[PDB]
Parts: sequence; structure tokens; C-alpha cells
Amino acid sequence: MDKKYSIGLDIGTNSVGWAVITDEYKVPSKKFKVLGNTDRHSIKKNLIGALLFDSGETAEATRLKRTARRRYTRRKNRICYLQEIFSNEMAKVDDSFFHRLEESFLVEEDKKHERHPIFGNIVDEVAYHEKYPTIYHLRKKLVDSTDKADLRLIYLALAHMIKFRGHFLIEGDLNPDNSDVDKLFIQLVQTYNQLFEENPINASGVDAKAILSARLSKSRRLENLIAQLPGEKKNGLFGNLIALSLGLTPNFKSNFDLAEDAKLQLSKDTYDDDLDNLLAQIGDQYADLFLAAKNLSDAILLSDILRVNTEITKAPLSASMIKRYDEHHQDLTLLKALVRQQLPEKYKEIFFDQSKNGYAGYIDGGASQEEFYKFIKPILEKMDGTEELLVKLNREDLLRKQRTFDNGSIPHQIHLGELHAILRRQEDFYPFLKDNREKIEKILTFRIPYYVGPLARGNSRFAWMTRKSEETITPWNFEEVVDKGASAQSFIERMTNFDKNLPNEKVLPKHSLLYEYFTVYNELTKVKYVTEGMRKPAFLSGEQKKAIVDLLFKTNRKVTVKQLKEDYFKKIECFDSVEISGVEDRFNASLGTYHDLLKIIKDKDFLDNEENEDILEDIVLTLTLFEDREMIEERLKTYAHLFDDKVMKQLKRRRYTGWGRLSRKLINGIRDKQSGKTILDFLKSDGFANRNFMQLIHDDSLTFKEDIQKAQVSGQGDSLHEHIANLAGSPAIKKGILQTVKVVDELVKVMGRHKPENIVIEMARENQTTQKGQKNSRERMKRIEEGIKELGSQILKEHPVENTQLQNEKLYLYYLQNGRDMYVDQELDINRLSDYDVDHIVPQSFLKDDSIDNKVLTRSDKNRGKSDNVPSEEVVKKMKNYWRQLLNAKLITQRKFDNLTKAERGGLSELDKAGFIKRQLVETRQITKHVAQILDSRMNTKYDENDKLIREVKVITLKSKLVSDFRKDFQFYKVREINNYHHAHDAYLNAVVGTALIKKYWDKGRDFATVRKVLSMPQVNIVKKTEVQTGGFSKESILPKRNSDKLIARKKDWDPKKYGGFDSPTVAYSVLVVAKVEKGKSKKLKSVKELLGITIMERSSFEKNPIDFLEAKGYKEVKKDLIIKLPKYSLFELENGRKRMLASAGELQKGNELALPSKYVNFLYLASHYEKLKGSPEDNEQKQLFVEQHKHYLDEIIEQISEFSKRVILADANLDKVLSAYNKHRDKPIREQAENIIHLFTLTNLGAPAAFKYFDTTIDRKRYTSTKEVLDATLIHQSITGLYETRIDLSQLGGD
DNA sequence: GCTATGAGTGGCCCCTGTGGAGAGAAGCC
DNA sequence: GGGGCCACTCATAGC
RNA sequence: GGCUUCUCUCCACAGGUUUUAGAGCUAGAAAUAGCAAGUUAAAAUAAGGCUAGUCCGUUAUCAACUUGAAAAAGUGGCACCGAGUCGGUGCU
Repeated sequence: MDKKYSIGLDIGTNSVGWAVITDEYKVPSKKFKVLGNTDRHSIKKNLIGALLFDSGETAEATRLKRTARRRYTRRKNRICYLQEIFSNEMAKVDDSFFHRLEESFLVEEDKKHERHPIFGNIVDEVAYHEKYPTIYHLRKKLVDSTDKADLRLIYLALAHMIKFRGHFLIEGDLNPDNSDVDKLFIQLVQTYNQLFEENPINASGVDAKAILSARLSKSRRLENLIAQLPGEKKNGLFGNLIALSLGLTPNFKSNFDLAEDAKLQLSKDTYDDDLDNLLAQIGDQYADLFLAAKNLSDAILLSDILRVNTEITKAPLSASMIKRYDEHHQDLTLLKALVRQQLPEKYKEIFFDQSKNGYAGYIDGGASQEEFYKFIKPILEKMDGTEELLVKLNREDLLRKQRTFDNGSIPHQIHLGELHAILRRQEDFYPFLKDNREKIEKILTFRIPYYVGPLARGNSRFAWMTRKSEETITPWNFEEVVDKGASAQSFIERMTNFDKNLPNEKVLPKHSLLYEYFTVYNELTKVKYVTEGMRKPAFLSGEQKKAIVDLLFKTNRKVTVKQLKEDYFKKIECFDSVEISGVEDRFNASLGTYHDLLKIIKDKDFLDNEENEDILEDIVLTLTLFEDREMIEERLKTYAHLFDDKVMKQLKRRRYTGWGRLSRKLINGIRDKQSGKTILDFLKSDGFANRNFMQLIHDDSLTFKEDIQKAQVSGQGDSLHEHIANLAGSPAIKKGILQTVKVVDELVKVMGRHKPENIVIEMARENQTTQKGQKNSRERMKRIEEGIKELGSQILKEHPVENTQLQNEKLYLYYLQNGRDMYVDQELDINRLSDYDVDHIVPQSFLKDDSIDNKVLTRSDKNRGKSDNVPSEEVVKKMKNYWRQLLNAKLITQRKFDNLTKAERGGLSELDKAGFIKRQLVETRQITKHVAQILDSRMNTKYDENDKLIREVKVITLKSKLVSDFRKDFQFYKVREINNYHHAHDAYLNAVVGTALIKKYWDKGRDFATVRKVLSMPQVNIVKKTEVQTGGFSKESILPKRNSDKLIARKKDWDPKKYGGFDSPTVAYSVLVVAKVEKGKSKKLKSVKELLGITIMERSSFEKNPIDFLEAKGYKEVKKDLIIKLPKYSLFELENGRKRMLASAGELQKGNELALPSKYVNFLYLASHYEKLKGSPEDNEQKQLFVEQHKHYLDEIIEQISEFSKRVILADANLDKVLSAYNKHRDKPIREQAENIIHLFTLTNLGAPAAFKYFDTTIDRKRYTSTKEVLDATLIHQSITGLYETRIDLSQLGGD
């Protein structure tokens, strides 16, 4: 009698609840064998439990570090290339120069050559450092001087330029000489006036320098400048020119009456060709206009970077840095003088103390610029004569370093120009420089284009480059070796999906011709027409379809029903009145690509000839795959013999995007065995059948369907669970799905292999991490600062906003609205905000949202003003302008503004009200379907004689709202902060409710009593999944030198005492080792038994040969058989049932779960929401009275917490602190008592101890920092469900 | 009487900022 | 959020 | 049909940190006191690995025992009456 049973499952991002129930909702208990060496051979357990595990991580950090590693290697290569070029000459002047550069990081003890790196003698070094204080001085000297300089300084200059070459965002050559904004603006205006003498622009008196160099958005600057020009418009020709100079993408369709879109952008690489196209349409007279526009753009960008450099030289960057240094020097002198003359006492503080934020800290210490300004600002204002200093302080220009974080804006072309200037000046003296000028310039300019990828020789899983010849790739010969076009093709292809019906075929591009034919014939396939005298609608014949397509689809971009009726039925077939069914006013499919190719090639027969189909498809695929025009030219050169040069150029300009769903082989590649026709052939002509694509692929009379189920191959690349890896979602849900599958398998194993009747699955809600949320909070902080600065509200500058005020939606939303209510606009003060209530934009009942964007601040009275309705429309209108102002401040999110516009439109109607309610209830529930499918596939594996899957097992999906309603109705409250039994209880309720509802489509006496018994069980299996830690070797910050053995070397020969290094390696896992250690100065052998930590860095070394690794650490006479591998969260048991989990080699976590009787849980839930009951007033009052009557349970709860703590926690001081705090607040209101008590369980929660707040008193965490006591505990190994246990007593191992 | 350790307790510490190019899947409309 | 490291203070076992 | 959000891959940039070099001077046995100076540079940026690449090294996977290089496979009785981390009784 296989006991019929059902299994419940609760899948979350961190836990998997599992429960086994019979038909009577009872949870059976069984007696289980226990292996090991203890006396406890049989333990009885309940069939319920929940599995806890660490959340998975995505791959983002790994990708970031991998890319960084590649950059570092390639930069080292560039330095190597320059040194390789210079080696032959540098050998004659100073042989050891490169050794000195290479070993400079070593101490004087370990250097092999003389200690000064550059010249190796002190006098030359001192003279050099006095003559050129910074490398930029050397750069300017070499640029301007015509004299022969020492080769070593040339190497220094070239190396500094190469190793910090700067960004590549701006493409194309740039002229540094264009640095006058006003001059070039005037020149552009004069050119416009000359070409438009009839419409001169009055730009006299306009300070374009201030407007264009203003630190605003590009569109705002465009509006600002045009507003100062009378009669000129934003979208006008001159407005478009100014937008171009600002770096935007103006449209010149309208200004020149053009047929097609005319967008030009200087930052685009194709500016030359597009500008040439525009000139070919409007005339070559306007070329000077756009050249002046380009000059203006260059001036704008350079003045924005370099802040108005004056003196004429080919090296503006070096001059700017030197000027900055000189101003720094002068201001330091002035500040010293003033401080010493007025405030002598603080001189030592500002100029000597490194730990502070003074100047000494700003230079020698770790202080950044912002901190130095913050510390120095108040002192300057208390002294006299600091006007210039304060002005420079507000401008971020006082005492500025040369190497600062603003340099990210420097285009590389500046460095390229300085390089070329140096080489040109010094080429006369050094002949070898002349021949290698192009090589040296290209080393700076070259980069690997993004579509090629790593240049790997097959041994890297990330690589896709196809190499022509097996030579080593160098920056000078990149073109000859790497096939760029095939590289790009592969780069696009490998990311694309595959056809579902033919998994081994690639999908065709969206604008492929055959796709358009397929869609047109598919739509026309089911079109029915009714003429006079017809009793029934008739399908269109193949001849009719051919005629209609040839007449309309090849002649018009879009064909409508009226067009068909007036063009084919009446003109060709002579039918006056015809009814068309199934077609909605137009056909979705259109031959847009065909019409475009007709416009380009201008040959109807070439397009209509089926022999050209392959050529056209390859051309379309070429247009889809490649986005750089040069490659397109390269591949189209194959068909250049079929098209003239202008046609060739036209094709290079068109672009298509998107990919379809069906492959070529599926539609026109496979042929029916009986007929020889493809799906396209049948759609063109199917006779009386007129079978569509769905019918053709599902018709049993054709070979297409049969070949389809032939192709369906249940392949599992690598392991089978790789199917799970292919699902849509974060790995956080995916790890849980895999655990759920294995748990189901083990439950089936335990029950006796008889299959479960039914399975209930349900999904919980995801929670983001605290640290990453904190970084989000910091970004939101800086955005708040930007917004408030645009507002000008001064309240924030007195007190900087705290991360909690961001996390607390109230203050953050206060800053979003600039202290103005969003329903109805009035000034609001934060003290009044404490009273005010926050409300969703959408009415609460209609739709609820967890996100902060929907939940917006409002004043309490207007919050009460409207309920279950959108805000009144007129006040939303008056708020809309202020909302636009906030959007310009970027304070309010765009989606929030969309919600506001939805509110003003009115949005929800009664049917749409029901839609929004059902829509808050509904979750995307798409991953859930895949989980259900996987479980169904694993369970139901038998096919009937008709090859139909026999469904013995029914997979069920429910929604959390039903279970929540069930809990609320019958007072099965749950509180998360108590313990981990909540997941198990949720799974149990899921199973019960699912089975009940399926049977209905229940004894209210017996069933509820059974359920209350089930929720009252103290024994629930909680297992923490053991995991071997992996990840970084240590913390990434390098710490200074100090006398300790706990530092880890950065390199093999870099002693930490002399060079410092990393700290705090993360222990992969600990091993129990019994051996002998020499202790004392006598080196006496002592038998010891201790835990040794294995670092992640050493893991391979330990696993390769444990004995040698243990020996090298100083242990002797290691017993190999006793090497027991103990991962993180390994479980130990001590006396009195006190349990611990091994956090690492030296710290432990609490290991026991508090079993709290259910009546206390109900009381706490009722007390916590005493003022937030959502129900009938009568039941609310009954609950309130029930809370009042059982007030004495509070002392009961304190008693149970105290007893549990004294039994398993051992936190004497913290427990005494808690007890002392409790008596102090014994007259507080009950609700506050409950909310504080809820926080109290954090002491007794499973896992790592954490601090908590109790009323006003804060309790620090108690940490178990000694692992001696578990060396004689009972080790427990738990199977993934915790049902099977093997107990090993370590006290009998390695006795003294 | 003098030496050395170890054990616990409290407190501080943790790499960050950006741009460009793409193939894919889902919120609200 | 949680493990690592350090200064200090007491204790402790041996000698 | 539109939008943004999220997963995954590549190419770049700007910093930060570490050590060393940039003659500290004067009085003073020293402690120390005064005075001057400070902005830059080289190298490393997970230990390293063999497949020697202008490549690879932080994702995912992991109770114990037996067989396996690994992937993987095999290994653990039932019923009833009770419940403070599960206990007792009968059958096998």
C-alpha cells in the first residue's frame, strides 16, 4: 500500500522549503538510521524542513577584473615595444639605464646597479630635478628647444606619453590651434551672412564665449545662445549649426527641403562621407559653412578642457599644467605667509600633521582634494586678504595637483601632436628616429577594435578571431594577419539565437527578402473574399496571390484593404463590390526592403529573377552584420561587377537592424519528399487546401512535421543541468531551482521511490544587498546634490544628507520636491513632514508597488483628500510645470513623470481598474513555468502505447496572495524575525491549499486542528548548505610595511617586512590535523590537535600533496588518515544540545533555533500592527482586546529568551544588558514594547552574530573567537535534506 | 619572584569614477 | 554585512 | 507596435595604493627646538600557470561511505501512541 502523499516546495533566492503531506494533511514521522561511531543509532524526525544557502553571485566582477588584466598586459607590451626600438642606440650611451628603470622598486640593498635610476650619480640627478621639476616641463622643453638633447630624456618623454595616452572617444583629427570661441563664432556668423545676405543674423553684443563654455547641457546651451539672436529659431539652419558645434546630431531634411533624413554628427566616424552626401544634394557652396561649424566645435571643446591658454606653442597641455603648478607655488607661499602672520599656533597643524586633512595630509597623507578644501575653507574665511583664495576655492582651482581625476577628458590627439612635434624637432640628430616615426606614432594610435576580440591562438574560451597566417601579431602589421570581416561576422553570429524548429540553423535577418515573401504569402493565405453571387467566402488561389503581390506589393510600400478592393478586384477581376475578411484595414507584411532595393539598383528583372536570390540574401546579410562601412565595401566588392559605382555607393549607405525567428532551411531549404515543394512553394500555391505555415509544419501528410520531430534532439551539452543554466533570470533564482530539483529527488528516495501524487511550487520575493544598495545610495546622494544646486535651496548645505535619509523615502522625496507638496503645491517643513504621510501615485487599492518611484511624498491632508482614485486632474495640470522643473533638476525619475502623466490623463477606468488590480496581483511567472516543466519531465517519464506522456504527477502553480489570505483569515500569522521555520510553514500551507483547491474543483472541524498541530511542532529540520569558499585571494588594499608574520608578499622575492602587501586571506576550508609541534626555545615535540586554515591561494598546493604542505608549516608526524575536510558552515554539537557552525578556522556562529510557541507569535503579530489592522472594525476591536488581556505574555517571552540564551548562547553580559533595559521601559506602550522585542530575537537568530537596537540602548555583537571547545565535539554531516546523518565524535580521535 | 603565553574585549577596516559597441529577455504603455 | 587584525588587560601555568 | 530596466561578451580611459629617487639645513651628546621644502617620476596591480598566446587565473558546480580522472553511478525497514529540537511501544 504505497501511501499516497504530496510534496510542497517554496523556492526563494536564499531558501528552499520542502514538506511532505498525506491525504489527511498530517505530516508523517519516520525512524531513520544514523551512521558513525556514536551510541545514537536511530533518530526519529518529522518529514518537514527548509534548506538555507548563500545567495549566488552574477559574473560582473569577474568580467571587470578580466578586462582590467588585459589592459595592463597590453600597456606593458607598448612599453616593451618602445624599449625594443630604442635598445640598439641606448646600448651605446648608457647600458644599465633599462636595468635601473626596471629595478627601481627594489631597496638599495637589493639593487644590482647604482641607486639613482636616471643618471646613476647624485649630481646629475639633482641638477635634473631642479631644472625640470615635473615631466611636463621636460615635454615643453623638448617641444620648443631646437638643441640636441640627451637621449634618455627623450625616452622619458616618449614613455610618459605612451603609458598615459588618454581616451579615444573623439574620432578623427582635431586641430588644437582652434581655441578662440568668439573668433570662430564670428567667422561662422559672417559666412552665414555671406551665404544668406537676404537674412543677416544680428549677433553683435552676444557673448557666445560665456554661453557655449557654460557648464550646462548641450540642448540648454543651444537654447541659451539662440534666445540671444533675434529672429533665429532652435530648429533653424543656424540653430542646427550651433547644435552641430555643440556635438549634437542636427537634421538638415527640413532646412534644405530634402526628401530623406539628413543627420550629421562630428563625433561620428562617417562625418566626411555624410557631409559629402549633403553637399552633393544642396551644393558645394556650403562647405565653408560646415568647416566653420567644425572649427567652432573644436574651439568649444578645447576651451572647455584647457580653460583659456594664451601663449603660442604647439604644446598647450604642457603649458597649462606648468601654469597650474606656478599658481600652486605662489598660493602656497601666500598662504604660509598669511597663516604665520595671523594664526601662528596652527602652523604645525596645517603643515606638519599627516593624519589630519590639512595641507600635510593633502600632500603626504591619503587626503583627497575635496577633503582638503572642506578643511581649509573655514580657516581662510576667518583671516584677512583671502578674496582671491576664496574665489579660487569655489572654482576648484586652489593648490591643484598636476595629476588629478579631471584628466579623463583629454583626447589622445593632444598627446599625438606633442609626440610628432618632439620627433620632428629631434629627428635631425638621431637618424634611427627618422625611419621609425610612423612606428612610434602608430604604437600610440593603435588599439584592438572592439569587434575583433582577444588575439588568442585557440586556447581561450572567449576568443573568436580568425587568423590568416601563424605569425606573431604586432601593432605595425595588424592589417595583414587578422581577417577583420570574418571576425565581425563571427562576432555578431555567435551572440545570435538559433531557430527553435531547426536548432542547428542560424536565424535570418529581419529585413531578409525571403522573410518578407513568407510573411506576405502567409497573410494572404487565409484572406477570404465575397463577390456578388457567392454563397461562401473563397480562398485566394496561387495565381490570384501571384497577381496581387506582383501588382501591389512590388509597387507600393504599404497596401491596404481599400487599395486591394479598388486595384485588383475591380480593375483586374472586374468585380464591383467585394468583402474582405480577416484583414484589418492593411496588411502587416510589406516589401519595404524590395522597394528600397528597387529604388537603389533600379532593375526590376534583376530583383524578380530567382537566380539572384542568393546574391540579394548575401547583400542583405552584409548590410545587417557590419556597421563599419569599410568592411561593407570590402565584401560588396565581390558583386561590384554586377553594379555600377553609384549603385555600389548607394548600397554602402543603407542599414538594417533586427533578426527574425525562422531559418532559411526551414522555409525554403527543406522540400517535401512527395511533392518536392518547400513551405514557400506551398504558400505560393496550395490549391483548395491553402494550408498556412502552422498547418504545413503540423500537417501529418507532409514530411516537414516528421523531419521536425526528427530534428528535436534531447541533447544536454556538458551536464544536464545546463538546461537550467539556459533559463531567463539572475543566477540567484537558478541556484535555488537546482537545489529544489535535488531535494525532490532525495524525498522520492526516502519515501520508497513511489512517485508523489501532486507537487505544489510557489515563488517568493527577491531582496537586494545592503552594500550595493549603499553604493546606489551614494550615487543617489550625488544626484540629489546636483538637483538641489540647480534648485538653490540652502537647507541642505548646513547638514550633508545622510544615507538613511536617502533610504528613508520621506527625506529623499522631500529633496526631490524641493520641500513642496506634490498633490497641491505649498512649502513644507521637515518637522511637518514627520506628520505627513507618503502615498503612491497609483491608488493603493488599485495597484501597489514596492519600488520607491511609485511611492511618492505628499502632505497628509491632501493624501486623505483623494482615495481609490487618481489625483484630480486640474491640480495635476498646475503641478505639471513644477514637475518639469524637477525633471530638469533630474530629481524625479522619468518613470515617475510617466506615472504623473498617466494620472493627468485619468488612466484607469472601471474595467481598467479591474485590470490594474489583477495586474498588481500578477507576477511575470515565466521562470516558474520552466521549473514546472523540468519537474514534470523528471517525474512523468512513461509513454503510453500511443507515445503520449502518461501524467501520473500533476505540477501545480499557485500565488502567494492566496496563502497570505488563508493565513490572515484563520490567524496563522508568521513573523520573519523569530527563526527560520517560516519557510517550512509556507511550503506546508502551499501544499495543503493546492491539494484542497484541486479536490474541490474539507472538514472545518478536524482539518484546522490538524493544521494547528502541524504548525506547533518544535522539531523542524534546518540545514545550512556547506560551501567551499572561493573568490579573491585577499583584500585588495596594499598595506604599509610593519613587523608581522601576517602579511602576504606581492611577488616571489618581495619580503613583506620590506615591501608590505596584502592582508586577510579568505580561508577556503579548514582541516582537522593531529600531529606534533616543536614548541618553546627547546624545540620540544608535543602532541597537539588543532585546526589549520588553508588559504584559497594555497588550495592547489595542498590538494596536490597534503603531507609536504603540512610539513612545511612546521607540523611533524602528521597522521594522514585523520585529515578531515571541514568546509564552511560545518556543523558541530556540544553538551546540552548547544550547536555551533564553523565560520572559518577561528570563528563560530550560533547553531540552534528558538522554538517559540505559536500563541506568542500571534500575540506579537497583533501587537506589532496594533494601529495598522486592515479589516472589519469588530474583528479589529476583538484583536485589540485580545492583545490587552494577554499582556503578561511579555514577561513570558522575556523568560523564554533568557532561558534559551543561558542554554545555548552564553552571552552573559549582553543578556544582563537586555534585562536591565527591559525593566527600564516597562511602562512604555505595548506597541513599542512589541517592536523592540521583535528586534530582540536578533541575538538568538541562526548565523553570524550581529548588533541590534533595543529602545535607545545599543548592544554590540558577541563573537565566538575560539575554536578549541569544538575539537572534542560531535561532528555532523547532513545530507541535502538533513534526513540522513553521519555522526563522528572527534573526542576519540588523536587522544594524548 | 620572574617568564611566557593565551584568552577575552573593544574598536577599526574593507579599491573607486567614467565611455564606447553589441546579441538576448521583461515593468508599465 | 561579516571576517581579520591590533592594543590592552587579566589570567594562567610553569619555574 | 513603443519604452526603459536587467543578464552576458569585448575594447578603452582616469585615478588610488605600495617602495624607491628627488643631497633637508642650523643649534644640540641625545631627546629635542627653530627654519626650509612639499605638486613629479619608475615598476607592480590578485601568488602565478603551460598550451608560450600581445593567452589564461575571483561565474556556475561541492553531505558522508563504495566505485570512478572527472562527469557520473551505487549505499540507509515498517506500523501506532505521544511531543521543547524529538520520545516510547510492536512487527522485520
